[PDB]
Amino acid sequence: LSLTADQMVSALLDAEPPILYSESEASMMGLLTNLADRELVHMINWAKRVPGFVDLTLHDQVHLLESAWLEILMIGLVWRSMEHPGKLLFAPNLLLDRNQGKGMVEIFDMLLATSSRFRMMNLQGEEFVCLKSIILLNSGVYTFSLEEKDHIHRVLDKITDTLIHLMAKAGLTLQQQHQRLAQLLLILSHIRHMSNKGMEHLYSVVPSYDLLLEMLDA
Amino acid sequence: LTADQMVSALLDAEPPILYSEFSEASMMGLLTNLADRELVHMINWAKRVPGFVDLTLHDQVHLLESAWLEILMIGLVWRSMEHPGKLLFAPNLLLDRNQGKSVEGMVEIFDMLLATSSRFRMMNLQGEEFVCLKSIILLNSGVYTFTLKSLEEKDHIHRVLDKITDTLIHLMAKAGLTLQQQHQRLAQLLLILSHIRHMSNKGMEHLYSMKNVVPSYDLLLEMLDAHR
Ligand SMILES: CCN1CC[C@H](Oc2ccc([C@@H]3c4ccc(O)cc4CC4(CC4)N3C(=O)c3ccccc3)cc2)C1
Ligand SMILES: CCN1CC[C@H](Oc2ccc([C@@H]3c4ccc(O)cc4CC4(CC4)N3C(=O)c3ccccc3)cc2)C1
Repeated sequence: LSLTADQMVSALLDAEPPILYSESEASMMGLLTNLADRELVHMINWAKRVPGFVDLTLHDQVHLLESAWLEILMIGLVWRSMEHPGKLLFAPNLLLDRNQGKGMVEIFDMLLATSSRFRMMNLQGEEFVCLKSIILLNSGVYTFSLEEKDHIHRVLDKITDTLIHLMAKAGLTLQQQHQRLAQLLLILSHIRHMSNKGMEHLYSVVPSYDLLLEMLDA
Repeated sequence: LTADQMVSALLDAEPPILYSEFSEASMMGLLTNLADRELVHMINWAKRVPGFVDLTLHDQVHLLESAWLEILMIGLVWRSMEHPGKLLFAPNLLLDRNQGKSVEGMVEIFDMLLATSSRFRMMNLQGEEFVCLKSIILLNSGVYTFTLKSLEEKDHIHRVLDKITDTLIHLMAKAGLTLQQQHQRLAQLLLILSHIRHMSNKGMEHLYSMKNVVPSYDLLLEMLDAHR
């Protein structure tokens, strides 16, 4: 909460998790499930390095991860796929196009369109890691103590300050800084929608509290 | 449009507060009837949101198909803002969460609505901010799920969303917030739109679990597609 915007960016950039590799349709879904399961462990490690996260109770950290993990998996997929129009880069050895998706193809198309939007806004890495932290802190805050929510709101305020700082350094006018901040946060409501539809697809499943708690390694 | 002209147009577009036409058995019937009547006024409101009628009728329908439940829910939260623990579906239909326990799955959504109302209250959300947020929902909700014409439409929607951002900022500056406070408040408002998107998805699931579940394409087209 005392970190400068430069130090917040550096912390987030240093916390970035690694890109993992993948290990017919049936084998395709098994591969994707296994990849997501391995990514989750790295996601927990990443979350523990987001400044402010571990000041929350363990119970609240678990709730935030429960609400956010699918959104975080999807935004990372969208980021990896930016430079690959029309395809989704699940892993460096697992690049799929829309035809391989043929309720899969509707979510596949939403993800491709998000990656398209990122590509047209020329989303930067520094902006991406702030967006990912906002998903972690924002997604479960409405659905939980009041001190905990205050702390989460103070951290979100710091990430907003950091996003604005990055845009100012890139030379954006104040008007362009506000407009870009808004454009980026409006994409998060589309990522929320995808995660909701993504969950509906998966149930047609979630990591348990105990599993998340164990990976947090109190 | 200037920011002040944008606010004025949105305030003048605001639909009226409707009334319900009581027992737990009749509750879903009253709510359905109320929402059906609200949808008609929502259509008239959307046509008055600057830039909306520049779109094709097809795209207008698609935005309303994406956004209509979010828009009903945000109005409900706004009407309930000053009534802690209650949802003011209508001035004569004010429910608490024990009344939501009647239908399976209802209390979960009721609690999400109550938490949003509580958040609006904690932020002291102003009416001018509210109408901006509702217009953002209409323009943003269906834009990621829409070809030369499509590119032109998306560019136009993003330009109108940028104008509403400038309007939100102007409202906060004219009220004397600092630049830091302006950016922080803008972010806090827009992040609430993710929760509203979440509530609308859970709500749609709830509506299908009961099962005329949504306004059809042609119904929306019919109401949007007016003659002269
Ligand atoms: C941790 C929870 N359990 C373990 C995993 C199970 O959930 C899963 C979670 C994620 C996926 C993949 C996956 C993998 C890696 C990634 O980076 C991202 C994704 C994205 C994603 C979610 C949309 N997905 C799909 O397949 C998909 C993509 C396009 C259209 C339709 C579907 C599979 C299963 C339960
Ligand atoms: C236009 C479509 N038809 C309309 C009827 C069908 O959709 C409907 C749309 C809305 C509702 C109400 C309703 C009414 C007015 C309002 O301002 C807001 C709402 C909100 C709401 C949606 C969550 N709701 C519920 O009951 C509810 C409230 C609390 C918890 C769980 C459920 C009923 C039915 C198809």
